[PDB]
Amino acid sequence: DIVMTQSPSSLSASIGDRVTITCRPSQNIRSFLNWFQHKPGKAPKLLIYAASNLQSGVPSRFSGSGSGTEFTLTIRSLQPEDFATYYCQQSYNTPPTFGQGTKVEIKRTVAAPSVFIFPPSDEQLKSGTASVVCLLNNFYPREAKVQWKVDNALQSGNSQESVTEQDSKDSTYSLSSTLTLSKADYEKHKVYACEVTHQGLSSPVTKSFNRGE
Amino acid sequence: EIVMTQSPVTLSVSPGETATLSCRASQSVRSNLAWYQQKPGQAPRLLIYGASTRATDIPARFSGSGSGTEFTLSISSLQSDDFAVYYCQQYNHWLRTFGQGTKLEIRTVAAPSVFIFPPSDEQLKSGTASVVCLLNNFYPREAKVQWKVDNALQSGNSQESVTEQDSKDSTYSLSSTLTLSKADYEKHKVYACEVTHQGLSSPVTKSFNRGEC
Amino acid sequence: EVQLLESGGGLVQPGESLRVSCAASGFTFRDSALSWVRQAPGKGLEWVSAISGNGGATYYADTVKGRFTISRDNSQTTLYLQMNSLRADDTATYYCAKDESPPIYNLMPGYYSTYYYMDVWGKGTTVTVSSASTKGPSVFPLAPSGTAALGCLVKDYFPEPVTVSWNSGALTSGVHTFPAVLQSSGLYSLSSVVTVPSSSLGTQTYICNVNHKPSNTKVDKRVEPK
Amino acid sequence: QVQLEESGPGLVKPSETLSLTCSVSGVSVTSDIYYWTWIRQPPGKGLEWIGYIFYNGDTNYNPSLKSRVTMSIDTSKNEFSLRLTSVTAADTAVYFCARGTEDLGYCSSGSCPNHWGQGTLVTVSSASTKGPSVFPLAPSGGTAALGCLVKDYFPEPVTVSWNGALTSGVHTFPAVLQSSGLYSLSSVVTVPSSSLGTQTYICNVNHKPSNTKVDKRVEPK
Amino acid sequence: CGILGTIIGPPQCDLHLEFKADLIIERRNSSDICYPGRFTNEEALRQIIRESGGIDKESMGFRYSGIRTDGATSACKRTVSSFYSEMKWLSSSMNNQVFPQLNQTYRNTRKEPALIVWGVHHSSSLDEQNKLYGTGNKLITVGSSKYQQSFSPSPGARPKVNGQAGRIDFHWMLLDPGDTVTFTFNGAFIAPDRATFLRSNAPSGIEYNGKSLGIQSDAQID
Repeated sequence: DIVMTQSPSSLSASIGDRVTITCRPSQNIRSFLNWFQHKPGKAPKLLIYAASNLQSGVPSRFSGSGSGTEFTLTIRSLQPEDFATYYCQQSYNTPPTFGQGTKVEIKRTVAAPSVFIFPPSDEQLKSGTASVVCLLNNFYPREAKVQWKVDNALQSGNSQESVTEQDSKDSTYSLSSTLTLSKADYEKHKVYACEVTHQGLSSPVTKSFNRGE
Repeated sequence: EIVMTQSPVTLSVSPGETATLSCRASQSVRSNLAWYQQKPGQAPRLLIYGASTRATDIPARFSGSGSGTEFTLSISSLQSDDFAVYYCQQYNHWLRTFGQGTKLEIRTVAAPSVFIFPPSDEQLKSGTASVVCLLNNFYPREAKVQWKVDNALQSGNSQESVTEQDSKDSTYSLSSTLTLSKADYEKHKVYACEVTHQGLSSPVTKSFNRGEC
Repeated sequence: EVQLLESGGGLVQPGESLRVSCAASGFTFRDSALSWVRQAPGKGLEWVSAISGNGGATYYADTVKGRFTISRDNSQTTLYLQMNSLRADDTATYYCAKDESPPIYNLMPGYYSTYYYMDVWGKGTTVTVSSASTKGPSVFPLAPSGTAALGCLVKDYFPEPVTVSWNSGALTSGVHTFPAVLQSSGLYSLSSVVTVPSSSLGTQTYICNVNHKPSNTKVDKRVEPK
Repeated sequence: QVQLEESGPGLVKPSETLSLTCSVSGVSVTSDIYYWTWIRQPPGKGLEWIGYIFYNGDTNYNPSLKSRVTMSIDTSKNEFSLRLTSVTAADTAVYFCARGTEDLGYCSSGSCPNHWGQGTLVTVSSASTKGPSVFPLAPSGGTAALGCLVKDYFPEPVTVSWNGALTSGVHTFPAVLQSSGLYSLSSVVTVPSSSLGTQTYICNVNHKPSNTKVDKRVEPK
Repeated sequence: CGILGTIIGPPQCDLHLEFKADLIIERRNSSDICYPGRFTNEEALRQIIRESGGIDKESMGFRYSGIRTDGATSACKRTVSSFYSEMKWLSSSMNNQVFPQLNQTYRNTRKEPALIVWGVHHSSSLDEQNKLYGTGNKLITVGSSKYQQSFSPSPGARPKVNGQAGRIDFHWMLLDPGDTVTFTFNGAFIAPDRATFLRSNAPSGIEYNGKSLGIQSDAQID
């Protein structure tokens, strides 16, 4: 019932930079405050206990400070593996409650995506559906625009995108876009193309294939 | 002669969760205290009067409490139509005063789509140049625009405004206008809007070169 | 039904006078109190004054302590507010609000109970105080250059408001008309935009329809890719 | 010093009962000083503490959930469990089990879970389970990319390995919800182009709710 | 200095081991302990100290035969790693060597009731208990004419504070004059070296400084 207000909700910082996250409980909680780190697909990890105590295996660049109604987690020189969502947690009265979290993203140099296009497999076409996939691999920053073209007509409404979370070693993103057509419409047209616009490409890059070659 | 201060200026609460508001008041006040729900484009509507006694035929999810100085307003089950602004008044000093106002929000982080518009030839003939930067359909509301003209940061010659939260998709949009004289506009080449927002891993710049397209 | 209707208001030069009426209709027998509350777009609410019975109020805020005077005409059931010596900050949407008190107070039915809360609010009348001088807008295209955005800039008009529609109201999806901003010249500027399929630019005409009733000006502006 | 593995259905229908189990390795669930906790996080929302249980019987559940939740410890199996009745879509979440150590000098009783499991997703839905179809992403200045497409499964998640042997350079993308209401994702890996003529790559796509294992091997069209 | 720390001597409380005071001021960030642990009946114990007048210390006279008594920790640094000033940390004298069943009796000679504090050590790991105190069952029993209780370590990891997963818990008693406290333990035991005597129970023999008020204040002194 104690409300934990964490700020900011999100931040981006370069490798080597000093990062600071604040937590303000809705009442004084003395030192009964913990900090958790949650990396994509891993178990949340207690980093700091009782406001300032570093947990085993946590690098000394992480430090917790404060008491009462204002607490700070500092990461003194950000590393790519520190990409995660961080939460404060009060242990002062029941129920334990958590801050809404702070997503820490890493700023790095621009990296152009590598682009790959995959035609639908023949096995799927027997199902009456054709999925065409475009892969944008290992790029930074997150914007990449993927335009589909079928015999040079721009498509809209018949594709979906998915983006990975930032990579824990090189801090890049990857993105898949899937163009879905009925098999009947797919065989009525010939040239299938994925066109990618991104800050790392001086002009857009197109990967394409010819149906039935 | 008796100031009212509400906290915070604006809060973001997911639909369904309870949203607690604050109405701190200098000097004692208990007998009379009224809460209001002023939806945009409408007149205020009475919710609670006195302190806890709610108005006639208003939902039971609107709760009121407080005494003397600190006053609270909690909305139990939140609905998407509760995007109104809330105020609190007081007795008496023979002079009732209102509160500052608390904006209530109701989604997934969304980066703005950014568009830049050169001045029209029609406008330039009248002697002025408005360059417009549009940040469309983003969430949360916090966003920053910077204008550069031949890479020089502009100060004092722009204005911006932001829409109410969109009922249809819970996003915001923002328009910024850079205003130059005709003579000044024709003296420079590169016009750029740089946008910072939580949904963007790096700030995004949209630009044009005057006299190119 | 306890609704009241506010009439009057408009544009006035600073230093002039203006009174706003409030037709108290419905359940109100008008032995109960009434109040005025003003709000400027971009600011919060602020209580202005109150009236009770006959001449029991005499209740004015410190901002208008020497300028505003509150009248009551129970024979025609209308509440008034003579706003004299108007200044620039007096520009607001003046609301006429009902006043209710706990039944323990208000001993004599007519006189003032010094503890009131407003229950039924009115539609409100907008009063603008400037040295402005009504002016219709210029309308400029924001030209589009899977999804495209296009729009119209409605610039250099006074006073508010303007209305914008697209394709005579046939285009609604994806339209955003922004709040106007006030420029240093004292004129307003606003933008209205719409997002549309890129593929529609070439087949489909987009026209923004702008209406500024204060100057009875009406503009349709076709927005073309360039 | 302890390992904590969560298990349970993955899909529960609305109004039915959600049951989860936590397999504990490295310590005994019969120890007087540890307590066992569940926490959850709805998609895109905050962490919510559910409760704790001690071997001696002392429990405490979040008041938001107390009238629907129970926990137990199974000493024979070295497990502890969560039971949540009358579920709705609000209970779709990643559920984490955790251990803490009673430490009243620094923490309220049962309030500092410091060894967590990685969490298991539970989806509350009336839709049925569906196993994925898995399709190859075949290779086209030194480096080639290949992968496998995992299309049309429900609910989440799938896991993908390449060969647990090929691991460097792997990207498994977050799933996308298609307009059909089913999920799809891709897993990719970068490898030497000089490798395409002679070495083996098999993506392994595994989906426990549909009890599916599908192997695709990848190569030039 | 935390107040309870005056009794058992962390490096913090080094100045104030034998303090004489009419008015005692606690402070907010003060830590009663160097090596993570907590006092049983803690709030009750302080209220005794606040009104004490201050405290006088005298040695309980304990001596040891075959044990490490010089136990030191990273937690009590003090030029070099150290322990509580007023206690001895008892260890096997050879790693993994099973610890001796020992007995101690101390009797309260003085007219004022003595204050006695002792420790139970909960080792970081089941291993560390073994390394420190040997292996097998560990039992500690404390006996006084009004007091008896038995303590056993419950070894495990706990969140790392001061760099230690392990904990030490302090239990205290008041001993009437002419009363024996008997200490019996096979290990995990932190032993009092000195007894604490209140100054407002003194016989006006010039130690005596009677009746203090203990306050909690954020303000300076004047």
